[PDB]
Amino acid sequence: QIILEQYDVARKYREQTLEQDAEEKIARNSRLQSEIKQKIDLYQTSIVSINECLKAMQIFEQLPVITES
Amino acid sequence: MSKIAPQCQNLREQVNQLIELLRQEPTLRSQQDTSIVETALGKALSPRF
Amino acid sequence: EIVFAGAFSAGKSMLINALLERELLYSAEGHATGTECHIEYANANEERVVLTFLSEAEIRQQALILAKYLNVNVGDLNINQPEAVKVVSQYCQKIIAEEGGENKSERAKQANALHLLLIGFEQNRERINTVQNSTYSMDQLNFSSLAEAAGYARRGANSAVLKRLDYFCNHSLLKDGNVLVDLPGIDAPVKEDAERAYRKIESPDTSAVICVLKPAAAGDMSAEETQLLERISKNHGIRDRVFYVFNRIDDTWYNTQLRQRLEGLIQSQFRDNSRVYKTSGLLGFYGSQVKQTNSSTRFGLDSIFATTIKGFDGEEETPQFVSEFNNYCANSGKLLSTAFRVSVNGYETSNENYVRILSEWGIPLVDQLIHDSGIESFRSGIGLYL
Amino acid sequence: LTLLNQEMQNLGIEFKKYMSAQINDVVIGNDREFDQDFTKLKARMVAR
Amino acid sequence: TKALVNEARTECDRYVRESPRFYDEGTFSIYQFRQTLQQTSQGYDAQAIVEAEPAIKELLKLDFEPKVFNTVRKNFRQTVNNTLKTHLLPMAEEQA
Amino acid sequence: LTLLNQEMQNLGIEFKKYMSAQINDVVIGNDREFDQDFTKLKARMVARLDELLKTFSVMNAYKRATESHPRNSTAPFIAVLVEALYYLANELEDAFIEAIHELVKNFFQRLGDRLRKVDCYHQVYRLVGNDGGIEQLLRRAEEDITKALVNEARTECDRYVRESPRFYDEGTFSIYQFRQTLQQTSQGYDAQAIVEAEPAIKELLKLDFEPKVFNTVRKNFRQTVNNTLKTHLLPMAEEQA
Amino acid sequence: TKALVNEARTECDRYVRESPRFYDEGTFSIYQFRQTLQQTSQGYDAQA
Amino acid sequence: AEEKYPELFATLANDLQPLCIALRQFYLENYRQLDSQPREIAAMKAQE
Repeated sequence: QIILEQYDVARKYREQTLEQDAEEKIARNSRLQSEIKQKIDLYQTSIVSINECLKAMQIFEQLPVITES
Repeated sequence: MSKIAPQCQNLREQVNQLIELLRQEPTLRSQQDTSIVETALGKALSPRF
Repeated sequence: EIVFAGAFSAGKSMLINALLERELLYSAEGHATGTECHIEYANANEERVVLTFLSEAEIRQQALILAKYLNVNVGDLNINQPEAVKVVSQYCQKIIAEEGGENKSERAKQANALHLLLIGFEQNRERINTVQNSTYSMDQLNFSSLAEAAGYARRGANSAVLKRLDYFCNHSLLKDGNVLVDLPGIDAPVKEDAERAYRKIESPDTSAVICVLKPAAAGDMSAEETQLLERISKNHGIRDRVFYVFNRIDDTWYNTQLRQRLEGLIQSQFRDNSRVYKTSGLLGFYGSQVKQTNSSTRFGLDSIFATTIKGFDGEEETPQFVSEFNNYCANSGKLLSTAFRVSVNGYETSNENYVRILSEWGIPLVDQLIHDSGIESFRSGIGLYL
Repeated sequence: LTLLNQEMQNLGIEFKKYMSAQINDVVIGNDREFDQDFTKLKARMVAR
Repeated sequence: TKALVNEARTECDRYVRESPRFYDEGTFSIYQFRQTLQQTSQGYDAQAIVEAEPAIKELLKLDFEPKVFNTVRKNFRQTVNNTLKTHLLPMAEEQA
Repeated sequence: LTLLNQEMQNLGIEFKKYMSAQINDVVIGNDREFDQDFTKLKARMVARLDELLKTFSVMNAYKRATESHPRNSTAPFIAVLVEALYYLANELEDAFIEAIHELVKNFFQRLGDRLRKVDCYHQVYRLVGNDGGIEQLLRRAEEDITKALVNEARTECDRYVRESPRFYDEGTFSIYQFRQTLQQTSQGYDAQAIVEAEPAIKELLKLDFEPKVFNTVRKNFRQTVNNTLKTHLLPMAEEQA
Repeated sequence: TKALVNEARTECDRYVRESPRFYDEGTFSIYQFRQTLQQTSQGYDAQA
Repeated sequence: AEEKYPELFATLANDLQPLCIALRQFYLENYRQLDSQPREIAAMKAQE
């Protein structure tokens, strides 16, 4: 009962680094998102070129990517 | 060849990029089946009957 | 501590040589019985190796076991007795001749193992202590280079009597402090060797484990491999620090059935695959070595594969690597999505076909071949993990 | 502030106790309405 | 609700299985069709089969009544109690 | 345009037919992988029962009894049997749940792998720039079926605690054997004396439990799994169509 | 007060121990459950 | 010249699509999972 009594003290003690931790986490998430975004654009260019190749002579459509949101 | 076309000059490299992306992703190597596509590509380029 | 474990002849030593781009260890079938290997970092001026020989007691033990299996009627003092050593050596030679070759039969392999054990004990008797294990360096053994010591240990008898080998060389992979420990094949004839390897992998000091798996060439999993996998999964300390490598993947590039078998097996068993890898240690290592050659040496045939290219009747035997390179260009099709337009001629020899292909294309084809081997991916993954 | 925290913990304990008491009252059969509903269930099934 | 409906559907499908009480010869034999077939049922109309309705009704009574009685009197109470006590308690803990 | 509409209708019909064929192949037993998984399930269950029972210890049951009653340092000798029953049932239920999870996930992964090859599902992406809702519905049904099966297993396993008459066979082990220990033989409150009776109670638990587990595993679980699959997937396939 | 409450708690916990007077067969045998179990208790309810 | 030669490209594409499907699904799942998290520090601190 007592240990959980003093949660305020622990938060007061961790406020000195909470901000930095949050900023670092946000940066990490944005970095990974942009990385997989770049990979997606490369894949999209490849599939676009492939589909344009086979369109000239045959009817087929490999899966593209758009509005991933 | 009657139907020889210019568009698919670089189809080679597009397929290469797809296999490279598949290899790069570790978890997706469980589904790795690149070489059926490779054999189909081989019979696509310089076709033999 | 990175420990490589798996079935005998699974390519652990060859895979290690591929990681190091160096022919340090010996990929001898039927000869690596209980020889544990350790690789450590060392300055370019501090390249050195330390060799620990099997004690006379260990030699007598394995000789007794081999004689018991081979049903040769002799005493227990044979190794010390010169005439008894000669008798057992001739008996093993007769067994090998009857079987038609050392590698032809299990009994032939064990007879040759005993034969080379006794020959090495006689040759290295001065370097073998009665009970304790004798340790020596190059300066003690008058070795002028790491290559010379590797050749000395490559000999069947020396490997038969050598217990532990600790090489030291300059490599960026070892710079961080990584120690590469190659263990005897789990399915090795010696139960003591298998137990030693199992204890080493189970040892807490083992930081990482690399399991080399045969199914890439076998089409299925051996009983010993299944037992090792079960023991690994049961061991909590190391089950979270284990990486799997499928060597000899080149066999499945042209054989579709074995390939589908491998893919189904991997999907069925290993749910997680961030720690699994597929590689061809032979092709990667040999391509790395060939990258250092030029036309004056026929791209390594006169320098790298001179030993393996000299036939008995004067005909140039095709190196296994040349044969597999021609097969890679012809049927594997991993070249089939690149700018190269390799063409294999059936009216030419394998070695000459190789010469022509690399003369026309050069080192870029070798780089593509190495990328197909995929040693770099496994190396980078393990390095990033560490 | 600490008295507020104490009160929240006591509230949680009390809610857990009440839910356990209700469920066990149903289990034992002390919930008369549930018994009525269940006997209606059985009678309807047999009649159907 | 989903768990209980799945329980009920899974338990009820076993009734279709032919229990030996469905095979009691003395009450109703299945061969009684042949008498209708042998020139008594002059056509493809199933009107003749209507004569056997009471016997098959009694046979279905014998086969089914024990199944329903056993299931309702044995399992459903325990199933409901178990589902409630195993679902609500963790939810109460998470709420706390 | 009308040909496109025709094609969509035919696609829906084909998907329904394929799903029905797969489920009925599983039901009949023609799915060899599913048979392998189910026989592994049964063998694991029997092995777990045998191993757990042959390794049972009275002291563990007494420790469980002491845990169950914090406000007393001593537990009556009878509490050993009760805690033994409850421990057996609980561990068996946990094994059931984990194995059910394994089986369901493996089956669904196999179905997904083999479903992404046929032209019926392949043709969806050609005329539509997405997959529709196949993956979402498949995952939803996965979760629902797993919940239903774990509820089935938990409900069926709790009946084992009930004392069957095979637990009361006098000739094997009488419950009154405690009195001989009590009458000055157990000079203290320590349950060390009770350890002597462990083999007889082990055999009694064998007799009581083996028929229950054998009957349940060999009779109900196969039918329960088949019924859950055939009654959950078909409506989902209709909604997908 | 603390000493006396400890005394009382320590002395009272011995009552749970089964004395032989709890095992007298002539008054009540523990096997009387089996008659209820053998088809007399048609259910899992402890009403019997 | 006319019937068979186009067929090779058709079977090539048919065999190619599955891995592209897997790549697209995996990348989209990762993107949507990453976008699920909050972006503002004020709301982020509450999670910690």
